[PDB]
Amino acid sequence: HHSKGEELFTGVVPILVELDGDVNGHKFSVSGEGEGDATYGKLTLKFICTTGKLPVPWPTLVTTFVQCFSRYPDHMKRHDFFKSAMPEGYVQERTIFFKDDGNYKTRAEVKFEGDTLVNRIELKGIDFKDDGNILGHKLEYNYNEHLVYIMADKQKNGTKAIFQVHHNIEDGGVQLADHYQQNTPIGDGPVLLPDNHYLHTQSALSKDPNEKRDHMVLLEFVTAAGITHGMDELYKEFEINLDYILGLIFEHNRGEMIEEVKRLIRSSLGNRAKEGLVVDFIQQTNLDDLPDKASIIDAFFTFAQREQQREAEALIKEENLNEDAAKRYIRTSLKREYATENGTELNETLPKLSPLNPQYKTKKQAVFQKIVSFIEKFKGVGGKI
Amino acid sequence: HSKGEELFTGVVPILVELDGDVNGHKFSVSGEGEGDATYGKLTLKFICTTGKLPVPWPTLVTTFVQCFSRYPDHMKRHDFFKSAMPEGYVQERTIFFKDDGNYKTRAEVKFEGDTLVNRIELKGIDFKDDGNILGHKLEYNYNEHLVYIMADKQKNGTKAIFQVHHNIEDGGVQLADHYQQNTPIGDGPVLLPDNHYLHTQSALSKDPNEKRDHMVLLEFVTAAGITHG
Repeated sequence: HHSKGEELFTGVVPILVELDGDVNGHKFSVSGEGEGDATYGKLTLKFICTTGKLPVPWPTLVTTFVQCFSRYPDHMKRHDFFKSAMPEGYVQERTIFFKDDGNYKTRAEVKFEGDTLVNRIELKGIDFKDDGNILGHKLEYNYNEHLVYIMADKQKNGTKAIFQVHHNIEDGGVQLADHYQQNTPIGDGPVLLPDNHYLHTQSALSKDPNEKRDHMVLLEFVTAAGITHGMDELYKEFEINLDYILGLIFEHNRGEMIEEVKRLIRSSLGNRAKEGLVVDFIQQTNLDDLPDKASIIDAFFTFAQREQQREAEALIKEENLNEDAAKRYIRTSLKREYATENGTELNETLPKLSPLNPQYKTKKQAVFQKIVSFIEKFKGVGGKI
Repeated sequence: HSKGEELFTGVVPILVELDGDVNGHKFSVSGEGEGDATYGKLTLKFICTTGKLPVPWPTLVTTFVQCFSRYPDHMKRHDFFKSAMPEGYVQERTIFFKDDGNYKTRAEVKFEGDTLVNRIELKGIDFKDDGNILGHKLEYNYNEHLVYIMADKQKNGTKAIFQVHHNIEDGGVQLADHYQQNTPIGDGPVLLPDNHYLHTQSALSKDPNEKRDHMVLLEFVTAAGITHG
């Protein structure tokens, strides 16, 4: 763990959201509840407008209605400010400029009140136009994905963020919402000050069909990334996580290695299918020989690559694939990181007979299904086949 | 889905020519390299042929070929960029630098023989002399961004709106809001997309043997935002 606050989010945590708002004098209240699971960057929240009709559209309020619930992958966990401020919490303030229209100004405390995470918000909006997209209710009931760019702010001992939301307008076009954001600790305890990075967020809006009131059901996933710049290759979160995990293998000096690989691989996402591969690697190499962090990485990819060839050679015989076609198809799939039933590359692998009757599926299906499984396991390993 | 798609199955060489005028400061830039739409990968080297580049290099990255985007199979229906090929498209932008001037750009993106060519006239006005642009205050670096694409039915093409964050050296951010239009040069049928975006990752560097003012760009562009058939 990087902070004591991090431990409070290892499981499912209940959430309350309370918002009082005022937009061009139209007052309103909103109550919200549900939960979040930071291991999966997941949020489920339901919001009711307790005062009747909401005078602004629901989507414009999503951002304002708990980033302590982002999924920081293991290799970046030292940059999770939001969790490190818990339980005392943090103050989150924002101005939100709707282009060609008014702005919201929001102040919130986000903190544990008991074993619940509470977000209490004051919202003042001004200078909105009556025929505008906000007060005129012209925004689609939907939501785009965004990158939330986060920078440290040493002076306030917390963070800044800047990002631009796209609210799709009904009948076409986009209404932009530039967010400026400040997050300051409530307490005086040690916090984690991040390097520049971002949060990748996805959100989906729905209606509860048994809810007579004005409301929004929200489902949202948030993953942190973008901690590294100047990359020679496409970001692949799971490749970076796997390197990191192997990192922990050099620095665990001196049977308990096999329980920590298992443990970290299992609460991480994306490399679950590589557990057996890494565990084999530990049980089959004198790790005291390999000197540093870069050399155990090279030792595992050389070994993962031998296993890659063995398992390709093995599947090819088990299903009696035409060798050349299979090796082309498999190579392409490894480079592209998925296998496709499209084209004719798959069909070219398929023989007239095979050793095993697929009982319940076609030949194509059986061969496809065994290869997708192989690709999942070895995506990223590299090497020749 | 489109006949233009067939032209992008392999490595395609690229030429980039730009003429630039920012606050009366003129400049030319030549660029070359390749694009593999299979991996969404671009490799490009840019040289200022006129001497010193009078704006920072990062500010020109977006201006310097989204037809090389990796569209996943279930999204190829939405790849306008390739569908307009080989006759190609016009790509127009305004890029608004916050608390500073704007660039306006007009470019033809098209095949010439076996080569994908991007030809750009760029004009910039109202820049501050000790602004982040003319004062060369921007980091030599780049952040990932999403590029939000929308159809434009009337102009038989697409629009895009997105915001680039240029890190100011020694603290803060200079934003750059991009408004973009893409229209086919040809009369042929093209593909009109449902809303989606392009995730764009860029790395900037220097060739150690080039003496001229220059930029090496390694970039990956992947389409996303739709998850069904």
